[PDB]
Amino acid sequence: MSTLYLTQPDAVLSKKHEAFHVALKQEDGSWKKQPIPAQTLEDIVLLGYPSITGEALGYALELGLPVHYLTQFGKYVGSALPSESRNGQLRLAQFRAHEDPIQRLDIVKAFVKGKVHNQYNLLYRRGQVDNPLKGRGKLVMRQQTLEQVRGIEGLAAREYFASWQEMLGHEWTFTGRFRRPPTDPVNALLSFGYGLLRTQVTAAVHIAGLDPYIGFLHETTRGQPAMILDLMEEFRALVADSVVLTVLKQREIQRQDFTESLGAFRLTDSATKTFLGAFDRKLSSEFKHPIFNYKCTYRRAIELQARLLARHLQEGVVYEPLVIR
Amino acid sequence: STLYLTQPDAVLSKKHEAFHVALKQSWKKQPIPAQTLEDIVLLGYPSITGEALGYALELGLPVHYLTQFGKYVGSALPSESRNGQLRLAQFRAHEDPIQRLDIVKAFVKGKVHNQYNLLYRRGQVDNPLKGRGKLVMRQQTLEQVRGIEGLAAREYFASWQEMLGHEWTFTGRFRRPPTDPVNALLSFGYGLLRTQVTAAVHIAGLDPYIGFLHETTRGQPAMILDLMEEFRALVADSVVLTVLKQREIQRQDFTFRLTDSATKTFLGAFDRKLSSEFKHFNYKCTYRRAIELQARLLARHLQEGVVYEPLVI
Amino acid sequence: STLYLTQPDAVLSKKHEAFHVALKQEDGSWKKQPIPAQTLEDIVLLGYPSITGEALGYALELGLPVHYLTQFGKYVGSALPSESRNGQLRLAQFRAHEDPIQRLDIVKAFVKGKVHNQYNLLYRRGQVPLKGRGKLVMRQQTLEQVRGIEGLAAREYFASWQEMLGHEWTFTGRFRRPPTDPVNALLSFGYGLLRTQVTAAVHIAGLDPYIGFLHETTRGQPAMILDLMEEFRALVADSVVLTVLKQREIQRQDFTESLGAFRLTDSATKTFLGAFDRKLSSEFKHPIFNYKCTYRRAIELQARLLARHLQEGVVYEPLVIR
Amino acid sequence: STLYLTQPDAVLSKKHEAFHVALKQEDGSWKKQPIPAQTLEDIVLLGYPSITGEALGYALELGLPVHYLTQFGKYVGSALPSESRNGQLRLAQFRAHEDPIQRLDIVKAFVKGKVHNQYNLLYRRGQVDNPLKGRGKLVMRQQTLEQVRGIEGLAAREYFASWQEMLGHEWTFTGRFRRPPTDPVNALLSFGYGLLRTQVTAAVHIAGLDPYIGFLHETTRGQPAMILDLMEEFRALVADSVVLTVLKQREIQRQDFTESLGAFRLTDSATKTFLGAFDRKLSSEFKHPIFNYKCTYRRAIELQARLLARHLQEGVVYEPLVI
Amino acid sequence: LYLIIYDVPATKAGNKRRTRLFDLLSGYGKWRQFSVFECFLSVKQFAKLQTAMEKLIKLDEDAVCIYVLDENTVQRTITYGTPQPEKPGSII
Amino acid sequence: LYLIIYDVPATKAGNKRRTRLFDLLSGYGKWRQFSVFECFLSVKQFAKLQTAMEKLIKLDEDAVCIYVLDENTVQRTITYGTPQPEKPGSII
DNA sequence: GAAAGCGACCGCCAGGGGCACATTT
DNA sequence: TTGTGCCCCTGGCGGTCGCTTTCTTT
Repeated sequence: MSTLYLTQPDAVLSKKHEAFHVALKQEDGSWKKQPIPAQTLEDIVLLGYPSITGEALGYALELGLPVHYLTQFGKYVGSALPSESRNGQLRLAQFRAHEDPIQRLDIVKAFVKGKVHNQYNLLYRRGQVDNPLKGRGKLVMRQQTLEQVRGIEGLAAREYFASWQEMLGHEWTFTGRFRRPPTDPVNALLSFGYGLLRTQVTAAVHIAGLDPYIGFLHETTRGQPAMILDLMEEFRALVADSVVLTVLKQREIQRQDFTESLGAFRLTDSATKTFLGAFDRKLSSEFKHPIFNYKCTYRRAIELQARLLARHLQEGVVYEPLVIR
Repeated sequence: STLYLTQPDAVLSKKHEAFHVALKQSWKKQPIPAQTLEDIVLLGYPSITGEALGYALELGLPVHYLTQFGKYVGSALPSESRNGQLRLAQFRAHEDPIQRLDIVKAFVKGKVHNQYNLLYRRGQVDNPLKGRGKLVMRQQTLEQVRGIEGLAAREYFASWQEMLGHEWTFTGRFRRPPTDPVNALLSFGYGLLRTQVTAAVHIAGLDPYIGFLHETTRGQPAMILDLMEEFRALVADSVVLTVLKQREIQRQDFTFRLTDSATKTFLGAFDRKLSSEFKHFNYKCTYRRAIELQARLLARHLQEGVVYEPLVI
Repeated sequence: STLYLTQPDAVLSKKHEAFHVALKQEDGSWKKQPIPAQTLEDIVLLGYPSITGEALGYALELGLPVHYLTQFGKYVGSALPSESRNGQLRLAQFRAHEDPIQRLDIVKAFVKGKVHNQYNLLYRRGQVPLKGRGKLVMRQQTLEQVRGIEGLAAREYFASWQEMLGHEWTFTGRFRRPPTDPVNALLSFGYGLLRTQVTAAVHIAGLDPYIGFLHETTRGQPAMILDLMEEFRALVADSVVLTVLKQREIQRQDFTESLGAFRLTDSATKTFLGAFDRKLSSEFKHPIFNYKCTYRRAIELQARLLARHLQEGVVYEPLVIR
Repeated sequence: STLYLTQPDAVLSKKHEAFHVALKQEDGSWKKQPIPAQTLEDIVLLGYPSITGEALGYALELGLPVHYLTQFGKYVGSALPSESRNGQLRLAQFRAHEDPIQRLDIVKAFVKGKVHNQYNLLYRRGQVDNPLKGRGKLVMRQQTLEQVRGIEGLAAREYFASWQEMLGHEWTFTGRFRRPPTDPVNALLSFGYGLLRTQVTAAVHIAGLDPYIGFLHETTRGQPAMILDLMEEFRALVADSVVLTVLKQREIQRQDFTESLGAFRLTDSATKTFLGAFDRKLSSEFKHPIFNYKCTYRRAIELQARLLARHLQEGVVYEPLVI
Repeated sequence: LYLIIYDVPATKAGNKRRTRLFDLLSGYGKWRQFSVFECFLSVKQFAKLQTAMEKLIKLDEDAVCIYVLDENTVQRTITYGTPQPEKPGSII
Repeated sequence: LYLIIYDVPATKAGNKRRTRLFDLLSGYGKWRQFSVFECFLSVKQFAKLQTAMEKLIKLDEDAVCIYVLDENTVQRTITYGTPQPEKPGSII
């Protein structure tokens, strides 16, 4: 629904009585203060830390326009979210069922039961003969402790990442994924994708009133949110992952990268503006919703899963996550 | 250890690995180093260089936008920050009557001792309560306590007849509808404090719509209405009596609305009061800041177990 | 679509592809107004207003006839667009007029199409004379009898009207040119500007107005219209006055000046024409289809049906209503 | 008996009961000429004058047509009244189309007129005075249609083949080729016959005839046969003559366009100066036979159409206008 | 209705075309606003206008726009100051 | 998809209404012609905008119409010197 | 008299230049 | 180096009032 993106790190977003005015030119004229409609937006994403007005944040939040903050590369740094919800009873459930392990299990065993099948039902489409995650899926439910499941999610992540070189091609090398900064060239791009997936997932939690910091998979003992990731996890294979090989196949094969100050293979300006296009294109894909015939864009799918989990925490709904073959 | 900006005539920047607060309309640069800070508070409506809004977010520091009066508009939060244990302890406490009750006693002690010290300020006759503060501590459940604040409220309000005179009537406290001029001035002030408290809450990370004393319903910002008690007698109930001696007379009140001219002189007393305090450990303070403090001390009462003794005079 | 115009001091000038009509209300008195061509289907001039000669050269190239009329609504004449080129048609229209064995078999239908509509209008408005007369036409053997029959049914139609009009007016005897009564003059109104929509339809079907079938053409009046106007004389010319007299223009109007004349006032023309377009802008469902053949179309449709009747030997089923 | 107005600047108006013309300018204080009713049963606004509606309203209440034309005579419209005796006129126009005696005795008139104007023309352009010598009465002594059309189509050939002698060298001629003209001369002729067509058409519309019902030219293909029947006795004198006149001081090869698709078109200049003669030629005719003096070709067309209206309505004679 | 919009420059070679197009649209429809005409017409009468347009406009410096509202999507239109859409028989 | 026009006099107390109506519609939609905006948007945006538009006009002196054009009717807006309507998200 | 062809006084359209402002159950 | 109005006056639109040349065409 008409998301906004800014990438010139010298601009200004001023306000005119109902709307925004962006300014770029930077003294080759009169700054080229071009108009922009604000009441039709749903979100704002910033990459270069552009100077925004102070009087405009308030208006963006009087409407429901969350502000985000990323870096040139695309790494996540923070966000300014709007008025929060009121169903604190929900959040109390989010927790009341967070410290009873016998429930936290039955929930994460769905989060992953709908995360490995979502990987295999992407590979089989890509053309992987076996790449056997179908087994890990069946071996989830057997498990009966969270420490017996986090290991499986990591193992499956590595089984899903070790099956990359044969999928990508001979051009780029993806031997493994590193926790340290983007040493691997292809891995500098998922931090973009997996970075600006939180842009659309750190607000769907704020729409259902879910407390971001209390989750079911990630131990909330490091200042890291738990719902923002735990929930962002299912959608790391299908909205922030299929984007990558969708664009790394038709587009940006190479010649649009750089390297400096650590090696640190980076991306390039004038290629981002194509990446973000790919992202808004993937978000606005319809996909017909394999539960009923919803036929809803992913952009909603997230905002839905949030409320479905909330109702699960209030109305005892069944948590049927997403899977597409 | 927080960086405030009370003037929209300022500019923030990142100049060579450290903050630079260009203030005085160009006039009064004064660089500041990082790694001592834990929070920033842009009180007015400044302009701020995005180059700084990264060096503060990739570091572990939020940025809270407000307005010169203290109303809460928005906050920029980082990805990595330790507010999880805080929320968790807060909930563990809401469902643990030990912590909840020993904290509710703090709020009630604060309220009643502030009321008594107000009637000492105005020196009513020195017969308002005389010992309500400790009686609460001598309780061991909630109902007992919750039944003491209302008794103290009637004792504290009915004593205003001799305090004010005949120029302004008063018998009790009536919320919406105000039903009288002074009850309406109260509602307005009692509420205007809600904004400073809402900010002070989001600054510390607490969840306003989940609290300890005021049970949560209709999205009642219980975490606000709790922190509001200890001030209901020290800011608003003092401001009203500070202007009801000189300026505001029955003229200014319709019928029970208020005229636009009073909605601006009331603030000449409100903000003015909010720019002064002594302490008590002597500490420079302005009533506005003490609210952020009490919130941080509550967060530390839940995280570190620090004692939370409320504010008194 | 159709455009009626009243004020006789209105110069109707022609601008690039429209007409500007000039009205005069007292401030300096040249107040003008644009008016679009390309959307009209015919013009009607009630008074005797002005026409810029170079404007006929525009209205006669889009199919817009210029029908001249009088304050009272008494038809006088018209100007028409490019003529028709179906001479082969106007030959049959004539050889069937001099073959009386054919002319009689046509007038029988022209009347069967009127008497049925009369009796059905009566049952439509509440009544029940004309039941056993539509059948005493096809059993004739000549024409003079048929003309006497039409006169009979008409002197019964105009004197059987009283039972439905009301006490407000009275109808006893009828004269054609002199407007003795108001209604007897509202007929001169309707009977005049029904030819406006007929005389153009015939022009479209390449028919000749002068060559007659029922009316004998040796009077100087077009004997094709005054035979075709008969079928709708009782539908649009009549049913409009009887539905504009239902709480409209009952009295308080119709100045009685010039004894022997019942002229309308203003504000009654501008309403009578609105009700007229109500009639010629509605649908009656026409047995052929569930919904078809707008009223104004029906006339052009009848004209082309008669053309086919004279070249393709088709039936000529007049328009019967229930 | 006909209120003509060839000037475009005139205005008619009713002065207390009767028409009143104001020629050549302003309604106020310039060039009045009053004229009554009681001889007026036809009003002809040749150009594009203005007229006050109060005049027509009068006219249309007594059977007075208003024929709007162009300053050249082209027909653009007619305002006809309700009461008009054009019924018997049409009935006779048809009763003659379906009675070969009338049709034939009228076709003989047209043929006689055309060939007579042709003979009197070839002596008018004194050539040798031996073109045909006597094809006129050869028609009248026949009693058929086919034997008259043969005479028409043979006199046409024996008449057009007598031209190259009379034009000379710079222009070639072999015969009459209708549209598309294979020659320049056929182009001028097919273009002049159309102007004569406009004038006739106007006459046929005033007279009240049905232009699409004819006597000689069979009515089919939507042909204005009643116009051609009246053209036949004017082509030789107004069109076939104007062409001869301009090709001896005026237009020469320089003008007519090249063979685009073979048809020889005219220039943007001659099409305006050609009327230099095609407007004076129809402003003439001092009536050779001492019958009368005052007349014009442009008006003789209206006349002949009315004389036919009378030949049918009133059993009058119809003599073609010769020389 | 068929809503027509023209916004042509203020140059004395375009003002000719703007006023000429105004005089045209005043022949097919009703003037609604300074640069908005409401033409209610069929296709026989719309081609006669589009052919009169393509022969008139310089689309390298002109600015035109058209909207095709059919009857049952005009009932929905809202107005505040000007009258309602109507295309009946006209009288004066 | 919605479409908005306005016609306002040049009174100093009315020109403010225009220069505020543009500064309003900018936040609520796009721009094609001088007195015209084309605003593709939802309904509650309308209940927030209409309630602002009724809220700043006197009817004795201003003119505005509101044309509603949902997808099927928008498709054909044949033009010659302008791009036709649409409304995506934007990258800068 | 009538059409179309120009060449200027005033009701609609916007960006640009300064200089009063700023608190809120 | 942060909005919200309230002036002038420079400026690309929008249409009417008032003025010299046209008129004739298979």
